[PDB]
Amino acid sequence: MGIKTYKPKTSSLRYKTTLSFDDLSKGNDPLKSLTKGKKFKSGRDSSGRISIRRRGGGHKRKYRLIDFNRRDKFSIPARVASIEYDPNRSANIALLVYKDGEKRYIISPKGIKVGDVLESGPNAPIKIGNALPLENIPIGRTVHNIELNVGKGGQLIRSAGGYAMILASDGNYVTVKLSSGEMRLIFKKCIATIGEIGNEDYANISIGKAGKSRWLGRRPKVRGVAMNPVDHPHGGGEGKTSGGRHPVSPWGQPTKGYKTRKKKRYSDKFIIKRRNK
Amino acid sequence: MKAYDIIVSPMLTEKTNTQRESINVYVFKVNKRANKKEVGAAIKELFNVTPVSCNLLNIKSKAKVVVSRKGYPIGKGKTSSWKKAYVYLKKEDKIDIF
Amino acid sequence: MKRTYQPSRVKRNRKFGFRARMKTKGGRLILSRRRAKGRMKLTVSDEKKK
RNA sequence: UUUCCUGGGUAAAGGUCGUCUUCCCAGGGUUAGUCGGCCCCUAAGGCAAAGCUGAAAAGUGUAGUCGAUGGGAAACGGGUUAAUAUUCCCGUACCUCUUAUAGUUUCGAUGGAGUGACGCAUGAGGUUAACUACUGCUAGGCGAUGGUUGUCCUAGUUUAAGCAUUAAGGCGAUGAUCUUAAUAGGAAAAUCCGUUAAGAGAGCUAAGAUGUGAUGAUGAGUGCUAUUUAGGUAGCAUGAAAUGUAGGUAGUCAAGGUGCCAAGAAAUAGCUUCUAAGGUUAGGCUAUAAGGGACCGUACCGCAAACCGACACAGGUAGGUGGGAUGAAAAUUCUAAGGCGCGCGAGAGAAUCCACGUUAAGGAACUCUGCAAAAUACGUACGUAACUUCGGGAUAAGUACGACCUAAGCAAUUAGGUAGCAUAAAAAUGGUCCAAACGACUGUUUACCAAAAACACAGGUCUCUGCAAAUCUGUAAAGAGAAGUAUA
RNA sequence: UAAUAGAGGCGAUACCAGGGGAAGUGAACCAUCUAAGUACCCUGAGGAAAAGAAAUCAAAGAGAUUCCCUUAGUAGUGGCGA
Repeated sequence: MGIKTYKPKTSSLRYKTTLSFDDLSKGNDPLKSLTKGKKFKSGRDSSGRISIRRRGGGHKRKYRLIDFNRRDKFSIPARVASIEYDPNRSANIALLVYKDGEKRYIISPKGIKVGDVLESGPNAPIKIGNALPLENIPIGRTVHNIELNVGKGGQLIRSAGGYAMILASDGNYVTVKLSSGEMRLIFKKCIATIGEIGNEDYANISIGKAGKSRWLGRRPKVRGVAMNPVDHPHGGGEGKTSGGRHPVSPWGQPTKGYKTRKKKRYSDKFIIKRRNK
Repeated sequence: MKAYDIIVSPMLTEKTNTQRESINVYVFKVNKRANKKEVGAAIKELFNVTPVSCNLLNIKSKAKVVVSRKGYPIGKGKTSSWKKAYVYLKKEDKIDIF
Repeated sequence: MKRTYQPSRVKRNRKFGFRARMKTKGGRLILSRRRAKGRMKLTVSDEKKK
């Protein structure tokens, strides 16, 4: 992968770095039969209010129909056609062309190249890119795109540069260390993809200026001490207060250390040891 | 609507007179519910001649200001709108009733 | 100075038209009230503007 | 929304007057298969049987249906009226269908597929209306005052859609159309599967140019008649005078080429194509002649006394045209076409009020403060520091040249000569330097006394969140988060 | 789907039944209380609606419901305050 830096010809370029797209089959337009135009979200809901703040108008982008659920294509080999840039997620997307003529997108793992043959199912070889139920993957491998309920698709780790570590297997369950670091039990019949996700320099980037942050669809963040007490519990800044109060969210919920996970959730059985600060 | 509820009355105006004299065009007041086809059919039935084409216009209502018995504006009255038809005949054809 | 009444027409008819009034409960109450008072103009659709 | 045109009128309205008017009264005026709609399509979004949730009203929400500021069959030039014209007329075309004929041969969905289908920046190049430079051809003049029958003066020298010919360039030979053989999609297919074996295959797109359109129209003018303010203006007739060279812009080729990351609408429409239930003149296709164009808008104002501001208001109002000279330029000044001379005037110039011009000597002594003015200003060369994140600072600072004629020179400039107080002679067009405080910076903010040291910002840390995630709106369902997944 | 029958909306800025249900105020503050089941909203009807032929009253022996007169500003109730 790589990082491309810029000479400081303006005061904004001094700390701008972007990725280098050398590990990408470039010059590419998405497959017309898999992408549809879409709005930009900006965080408003059906009622029309703002439910999530500070999300705004970035660059217009199309949506690429990914496939995290390769189950209905077991035993059928496919060919890697190209590795493409996806604006809707960090990771890159590989275009698989199946032997029966159907084409699909997947998350591009780390180290695959055009022309590779990929296979899914219990019988598939243990090779980067293959999707197999957790039964069949040997202890000690690194997988990604983990399915949580049979038939749902990959709902666990998916972002650029991530991977999960298989630790142990027992009964109906497999112990998996997730990228946040907790150890969680997974039902042994769900599928997963072998190998890490490529594009691991995605977060080594220094954005460089407020404009690019606006391109990424992120409106400005207004602190709480810049508010008035009607606006935010921290307001009242007659000469730079610090809130005069233990830190809280704009709705009074404590924020420095308060644990917001429900105390009696349904999945508590399947969490061995939570993540670490 | 019979061909008699279609054609209301002709128009005798300077413009229509010169047009009729020069390019053989006849102008009628027709009913607001007519259209090109039954205006042509009505012309045929009434004057036994088939028109090459017909053009229709919608003339809007002219507004007037109404003043009291003493006289000062108290509202806006209006004339009735109507529909005007230009009818084009063949150079040998004529309509005699005029 | 650009000011308070930039006069559109699609906005006028869509927001304040007769169908927009009938479309909900409060609009029908508006119509009943104006009928009772005997207004000469019930909605902005009496101004023939499309 | 009649304010448009014609005729008539001056209660009122017009900041005066009025025979006048956008004011009043009467009549007249808006003609479409090609323009804009309607219609067939979808985006944002609205509504919504079912389902789900709520004392009620209703709230969510799938199949569906609406919703342009977008995508979709088709026309241009000239003339005419007191007012309408890509609508009427003249001239010449185009697109859709209904019936019928003659050659026919696979047609038929609200279903499938292809196309439709798109970003920013940036050259360079091909052609070109407008526009001036010249030659010529035509029409008028030869000028109250020195010189002007010449290398004179002024003006015109125009003309579309469509059609036929060919084709600058670009994309193309790593494959664009096609020909089989196999077939794990969802109706099942001879299409798409573009997936895979061959191997036959280079054409496609395209501004523009010529001819036709066009012996037509237009036409500076010229000729009869009336009229006249003695100047032209009203009609009627007539009138190739280059479809010349060279330069050349804004468009267009171009949704091009080449780079870059922030990775750049949808469509069930249109176009093309595939078939099921079905059809085998039942059609579909290629022509050919016959005729069918729906319904609505069309006047007038539209940088303004007709829209929005209570007004005949120093304000605002999208887009396309944007002549000539100067110039890098849409800057500045002047000016052609065209449109106007702001809907109270006329005398007098006292003080004074507001806005400007110039000034002896001194040059901030004024004042809270160099506030305001003055000054600097352009092009081409010379020469540029401390400091620095090595990019800057920097147009640093400072200074020279600039007109006219002749000669050199591709130009920029060089030399000589001439003239003035002044030669970037008008207007437009940086004042600079040193030091300190705050904020890094470009930006944002109290519409209507605060534009800043405030907010935002890239960057940093802490902490929460394992996905029917945290969080938020609601009594809920539900939605956002997210068609995302701790590099979030 | 078919067959019929009945509903939809308006009126009456009135009356009636049911559901939801305030506050300006008074208590010389105010929170219980008051205003008040009033204003308003919503769903239903009618010519009236509602109620109605005792598993009732209440210490008299009466005999469905409803509306007037009295009991009576009494019995009670109330930060026993208003």
